Amino acid sequence: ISQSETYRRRRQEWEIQRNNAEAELKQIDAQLKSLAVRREAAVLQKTS
Amino acid sequence: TQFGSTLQNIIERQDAEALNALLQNQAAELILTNLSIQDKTIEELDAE
Repeated sequence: ISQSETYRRRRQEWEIQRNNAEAELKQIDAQLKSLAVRREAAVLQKTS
Repeated sequence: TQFGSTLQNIIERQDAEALNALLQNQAAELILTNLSIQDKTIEELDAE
């Protein structure tokens, strides 16, 4: 039982860490989107 | 000769006025472009 729980606890740490990486993959994507908007504004500056 | 110098002044003024009209027209064009830029600027903040 202790060894089985030991494995469950180990897994929980991995779960948190994959979730950390998963969150980064959504924040970074949002960052790519705000960058894309910025680029478009920069294009309008070229236009002006 | 007085009609001459008078006509000359009229011409110079006619052209000066055409120039101010040109400049104000141009100013409007730049303002409109700048508004598009400010709109993108807000979208960027919304993306942030």
